[PDB]
Amino acid sequence: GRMHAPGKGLSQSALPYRRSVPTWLKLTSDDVKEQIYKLAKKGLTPSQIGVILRDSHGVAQVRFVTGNKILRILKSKGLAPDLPEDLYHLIKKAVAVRKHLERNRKDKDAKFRLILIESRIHRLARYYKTKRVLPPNWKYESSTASALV
Amino acid sequence: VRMNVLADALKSINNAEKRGKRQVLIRPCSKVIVRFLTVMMKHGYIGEFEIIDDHRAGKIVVNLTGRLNKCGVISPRFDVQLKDLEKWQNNLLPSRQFGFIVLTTSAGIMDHEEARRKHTGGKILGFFF
Amino acid sequence: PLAKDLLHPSPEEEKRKHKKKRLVQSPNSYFMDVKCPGCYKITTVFSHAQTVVLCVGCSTVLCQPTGGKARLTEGCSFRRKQH
Amino acid sequence: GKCRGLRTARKLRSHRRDQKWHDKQYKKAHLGTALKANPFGGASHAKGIVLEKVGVEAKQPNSAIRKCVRVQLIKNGKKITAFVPNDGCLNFIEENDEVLVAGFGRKGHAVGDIPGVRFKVVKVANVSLLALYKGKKERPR
RNA sequence: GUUUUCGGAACUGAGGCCAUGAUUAAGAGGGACGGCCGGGGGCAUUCGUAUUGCGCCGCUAGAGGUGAAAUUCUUGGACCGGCGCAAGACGGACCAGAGCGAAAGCAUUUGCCAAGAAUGUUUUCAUUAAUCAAGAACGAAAGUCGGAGGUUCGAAGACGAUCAGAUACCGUCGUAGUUCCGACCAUAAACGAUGCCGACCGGCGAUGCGGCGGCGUUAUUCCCAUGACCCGCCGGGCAGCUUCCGGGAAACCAAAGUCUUUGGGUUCCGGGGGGAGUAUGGUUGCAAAGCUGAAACUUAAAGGAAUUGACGGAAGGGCACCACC
RNA sequence: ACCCACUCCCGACCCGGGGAGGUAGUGACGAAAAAUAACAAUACAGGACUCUUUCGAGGCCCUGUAAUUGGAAUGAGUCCACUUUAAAUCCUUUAACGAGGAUCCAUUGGAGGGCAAGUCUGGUGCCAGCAGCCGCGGUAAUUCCAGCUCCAAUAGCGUAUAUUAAAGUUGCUGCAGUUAAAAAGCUCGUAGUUGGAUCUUGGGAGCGGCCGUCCCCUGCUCGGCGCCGGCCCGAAGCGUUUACUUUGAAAAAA
Repeated sequence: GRMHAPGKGLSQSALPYRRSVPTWLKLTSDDVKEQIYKLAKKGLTPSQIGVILRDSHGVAQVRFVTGNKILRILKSKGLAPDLPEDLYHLIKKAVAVRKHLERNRKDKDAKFRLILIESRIHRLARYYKTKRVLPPNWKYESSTASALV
Repeated sequence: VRMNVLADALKSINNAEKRGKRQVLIRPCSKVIVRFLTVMMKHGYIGEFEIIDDHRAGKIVVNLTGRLNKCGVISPRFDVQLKDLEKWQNNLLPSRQFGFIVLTTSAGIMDHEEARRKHTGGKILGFFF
Repeated sequence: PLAKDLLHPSPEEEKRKHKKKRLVQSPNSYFMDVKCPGCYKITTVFSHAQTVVLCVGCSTVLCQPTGGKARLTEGCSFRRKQH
Repeated sequence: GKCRGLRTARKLRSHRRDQKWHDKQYKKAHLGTALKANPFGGASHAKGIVLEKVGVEAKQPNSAIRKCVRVQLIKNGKKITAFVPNDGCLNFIEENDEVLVAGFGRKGHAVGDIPGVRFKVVKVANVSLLALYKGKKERPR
């Protein structure tokens, strides 16, 4: 069951049993990391990196090929973003909605969906403060939000 | 959401045996389910089972007789002294002649009758008869 | 039916079922040796691509994204590779 | 119970505590309003002084005249219509007599045919109304 | 006269050594991605009859209205017929036990705007979750305040009937209102009279959305590949039929089942009928009122489901010259 | 009311004082034991047996009821004495008296149902009254008022009121919420509550007849079963932190 919907969807990605790398994949773990760096430098998220990789370069899971996963490869060298991509995207969506709702006070549905998105943010913020990957001093305020692109 | 995985298991193999199934898939898996089942097996209530290893939590497939009248969880896992264990088997089993409260002691997950002779109480997991 | 071989699903039954609900979890995707006739190189494309996989040294654009499986452009062939 | 948490003692106790007030038998005993408005002030019996002898018309079905006695209670100064038991026992009650008065049986609820009379007369002038009815004691005048 | 090894504690530089350190990726959850999907919402634009009013032209005395009439209109030309014009409502038929939305709700065209479920995924984060005192958003209709507009309909009111009366049902007018804008109000039989999350336990053919597969027919004809049908499967949704799963007081419910064989998590909430959602205090509101909310007292029942009968100003069938033809 | 004799306390104190305390009196708060008759002979009746179709015979065997009769009983009371005790009392002991209507007299509530026990008789006539509730009472009242009778508990039994069980009608065990009372209009949301899977196992030592019951699978300052600075081991001190369970200490009597 979804967080802020009645939806009981089951559209999950389903990894195979065999964590063992396939045969055909000729790229060594280092050249995969080198290509991950090349994608990160272009300005892509670990989500967008992983998609571009498995599509055009036949690398199912970076964790399967290498040891580690894409953010931890970004983070080790310091190509990772300061605030997480998923909490970035909710703040990005909240600034989009709030801009729409500046000149559309009639749009009561928007206003309700804003409160649902605000709740997704506060909920993730609270999680990342327990894991100290955000400052304890940090708090998403909608007036301070437009600077956080 | 799913919170007591041992509840999902015992209710699913209870539902299944009431229906008359020869075996039943119980599609999350924990070490506590596996110890509980081995206790039900040692007293011959269920048949020799099978733990399917995916690389997540397992799935178990449990051969059934028609001996298991009911298995069940006690949630929450109440603490049971050796004093109190009479009052549980008094109100939670269908007789003194059969039925077994499983309770997780320090010694290990086991029936109430071994918790007597080992002289160790602990937390009631469930029961079966 | 009361008695079902729950441990031994016949492969007609397993491939029928939802990927998550299979006795062991198993995807419905696969990698393709997609080759265009204009170019020399065999590119590895993911079946459910969801991007525009291009010819590196542009002779064409190979696949186009849809709901499920991507459309392989007319002219292109595919072998499904496995381990 | 609808919260079987191991750490839920106060919710389960504090709910039960709150929902006991929706019981009648509890709400009655555990407020002053039932014990204050009680004409006897929570006592079993009560001596009062007859100020008139009163015929009360029985209920809808059956139809006699129930011979009760209007009483000024000593302790409170409160007004009570109290029934007089067996056949021809209103002949034993001179006016301005100190009568000992009990409940009727239903813990301050109206009994049988008698509308809003919760009390019976037990003794009259400190002589028992059963003893006068059986003729064992004679009325001291 | 000392500084030392020695013990013992701090600050700190290099090397080796550790198999050097990150469990998995939930038929939990968030987020990205993809092509869809929907009377989802907002802003604008656009259309369609119809209604009412107005003007013009025609011909004629009735028209409206009702069970029957009357009020009303009407030779100063009504109603009717034809061409236009204006305004404001409203979106027929298509329109479904169909869809979307948290609920209230949502239906001319087109554009913009952000939003959303579902499916697809060998993408990512990796327990972030479930439910929730406080606090909060939205919340039909009516109603309140200040504007704008006023076509229709129409609380109050004026009549005209019916009637014993008729401050009603019927009819003709008709103010507030109905419409739009800004601000309240926060309630409905706001209903599935059914809290939310999760697991399990029957069968069947349908339908809607996405995906995947399969003979054939048809279109873009010039192959493709996409639509339209066709035959299956998978997930998610609104449903339906059926069954001694089981439950239930039953009616009935694939949930209202998996409950004396009683324990998956959690919120709200009931305790005989009245008194009473009343009095009182607080609080919100301009108001109307809303939220919280007793007691005395009164009472042997009130009530639920089902059965049989009687009864109906309900439906259908049948008989009779004590009924008709 | 009597007393410091008991119990203890106070004092300079083996010696005085104590309405503290003790002893009687009142006492159906309540608790324990426990009389109100037992036994025979007769009429009688029911049940064993030879016997009879039925009646009837016998009672060797029983069992029950009649203000029938007959002695044998023992204490309620009366009461000398001792004992009791500070002095008495009560109790216990014990001379003498002390029972046939054993008048040395058992009540209290009931008898329609719940609920044990009259469809009896006389009275009343929706009156009087009964009746916890349902009900009874308007001329054959099973319910009122009485008589006889029967039932229940019994030296007790009824009544009013608080309170417990019955109440799974407060529900932790364990209730309910479509329609009987009941799910907030809907959603978000903080404390509260609940929260996925996963991190040690195989065998070494020994016994009984393949299965059972035991010991072992952390490391570095001080000495005793010993040895040519340390080997085996004994006693300290550091050792993820809690809940839990088992044991131990400790916890006034009544």
